[PDB]
Amino acid sequence: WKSSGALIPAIYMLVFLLGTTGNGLVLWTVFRSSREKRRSADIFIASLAVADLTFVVTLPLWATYTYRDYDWPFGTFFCKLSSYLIFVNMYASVFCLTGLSFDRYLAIVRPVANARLRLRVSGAVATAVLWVLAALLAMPVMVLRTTGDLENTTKVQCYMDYSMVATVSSEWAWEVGLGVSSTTVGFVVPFTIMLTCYFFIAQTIAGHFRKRRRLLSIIVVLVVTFALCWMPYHLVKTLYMLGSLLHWPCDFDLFLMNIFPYCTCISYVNSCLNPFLYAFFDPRFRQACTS
Amino acid sequence: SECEYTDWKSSGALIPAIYMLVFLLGTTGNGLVLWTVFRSSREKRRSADIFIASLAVADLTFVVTLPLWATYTYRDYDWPFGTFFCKLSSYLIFVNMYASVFCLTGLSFDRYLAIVRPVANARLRLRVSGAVATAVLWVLAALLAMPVMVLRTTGDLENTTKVQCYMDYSMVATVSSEWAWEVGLGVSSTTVGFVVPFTIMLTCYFFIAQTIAGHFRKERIEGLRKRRRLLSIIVVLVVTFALCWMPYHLVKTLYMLGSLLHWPCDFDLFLMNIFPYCTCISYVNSCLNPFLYAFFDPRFRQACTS
Ligand SMILES: CC(C)CCC[C@@H](C)[C@H]1CC[C@H]2[C@@H]3CC=C4C[C@@H](O)CC[C@]4(C)[C@H]3CC[C@]12C
Ligand SMILES: CC(C)CCC[C@@H](C)[C@H]1CC[C@H]2[C@@H]3CC=C4C[C@@H](O)CC[C@]4(C)[C@H]3CC[C@]12C
Repeated sequence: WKSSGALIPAIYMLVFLLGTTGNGLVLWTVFRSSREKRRSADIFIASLAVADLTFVVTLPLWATYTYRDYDWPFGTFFCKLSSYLIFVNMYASVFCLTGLSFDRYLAIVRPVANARLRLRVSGAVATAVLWVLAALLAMPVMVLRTTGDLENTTKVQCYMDYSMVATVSSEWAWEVGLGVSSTTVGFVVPFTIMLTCYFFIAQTIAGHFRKRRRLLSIIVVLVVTFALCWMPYHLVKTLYMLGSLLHWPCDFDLFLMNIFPYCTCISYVNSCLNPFLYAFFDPRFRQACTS
Repeated sequence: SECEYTDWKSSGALIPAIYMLVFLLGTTGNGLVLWTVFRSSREKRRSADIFIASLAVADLTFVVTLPLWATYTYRDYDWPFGTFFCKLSSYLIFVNMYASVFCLTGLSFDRYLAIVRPVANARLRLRVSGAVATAVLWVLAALLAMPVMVLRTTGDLENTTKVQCYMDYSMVATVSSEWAWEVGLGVSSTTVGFVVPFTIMLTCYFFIAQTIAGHFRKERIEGLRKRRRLLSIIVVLVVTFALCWMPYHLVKTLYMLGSLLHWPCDFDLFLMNIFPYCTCISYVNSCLNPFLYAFFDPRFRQACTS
């Protein structure tokens, strides 16, 4: 329903412009700051911004893909690269948010052991392992993503081919396994660990009941926005798989199919909303704007 | 008729291999030289340094598109990346050429106002700022390369399945007058990419050389490194840019000229056979600059030690 014309391409283009500008500005803010002033959360913020930027560079290609009634003229390599960068964005962003939340748990709840942990492991090592893990986890996308003229309508569609590793019979198993693993690694387990960190933070903060509140408020706003922007996508995707497995009504399946593009759109919009969230809450980002 | 048989002997994978090698070396070296120039203090950052950074950025923007050209050459000249990337890659080649020659001209003129007349250097710095100069040259390069972006198209010429990233002059001229547009674009590109910039560079260098010979009234090999360093590195950069791009411009101009004067067929075949290698050297220049920086001007070498 609601073919919507060019709403999705227009929103993709808008997110491209605003995400590029805002993420560049936030990178300028974080790198222009002194290394002495450079806080632990700054490296995670920078990595989050880099992930968003690497996604929004490919966003114009997705806008063109949508505008052309799903025809991909950029070839196989850029199909693989764009899908891979999408999943790298998702994984690295949720991992950076997890790192920020764990840092807040270390500081607010029990800073003494936080000092020892900071002595053992530096932030740069954490960022390195985070990015290599994200790249490794998104590798299946790059290996399996391909370019094909499905339905013999002279339209090229950038789709994941599971015939490279699985036959026709086990293609459903491979697709469901990859989807469930992607959900568990990008939403479920990171949200579980972040919720545990936030729960102990909430208990210790009941005991405490502004300096900690600055960082906690901005990070919780970031995490809640990430939740509201990615929960629709994971929910619709997992629900579609469970509907295929358990034979849910076809009306609900049609509803999920028609709402999937919009959920993907909001998941993409998160990248552009991150800088305005920094501007509204973080006083340093406002300082950079004035300075 | 008699000529136009083939392109000498098959290069195999030599052109794609050199393209990939230049991609790797140019990316690494240009990134490292950008790190060197940017890590240096802004107060310490010399006037030549910002032109150096612009040169490195142009080289980087070209070498990022270089893998696509390597893939294009590997698949017997078949372009699978689309018309947008054809336009972007060709436009970035021309932006690289123009910006590099303009930065070299700016470096040469900076050395001119440094050695020939130290007095007017401050006045000319006051009149035009360095950052303003780089912004002007970059917008000039973008505008001059815009015809490349507009006129590029991907098409399945010769009725084969191959897709060639080529220049379509039909959108701006008729078939009969396509030659006029092609010759005009080529001659203008040569004039504002090699001829005029090298003319002003040679004039500045001639007066620079006369001013230095004023001190070198007698034959003295080598020079006082303290003042020599920048001039030496800029001269080697200019000489290597000449040696890497002059073959390309020379073959291009000779082919366009023989389109009228009708050179002998064998010579036209020779030019056609040699064109890919001239393009290859012109592309090598981009990665070549960092190793030159690692040999002269101990800035770059000490940066590695630090
Ligand atoms: C449309 C399709 C067929 C085009 C295929 C293009 C292929 C051959 C090209 C495009 C860009 C290339 C990559 C560009 C950059 C890198 C990173 C470098 O550290 C190793 C090589 C590697 C990984 C290249 C491998 C080959 C590559 C993937
Ligand atoms: C193969 C063909 C059909 C694809 C064409 C894609 C077109 C519509 C897309 C691809 C990338 C896009 C560009 C990406 C970035 C910028 C910079 C921005 O400041 C102005 C718009 C501009 C210049 C876009 C214009 C539209 C654009 C060129």
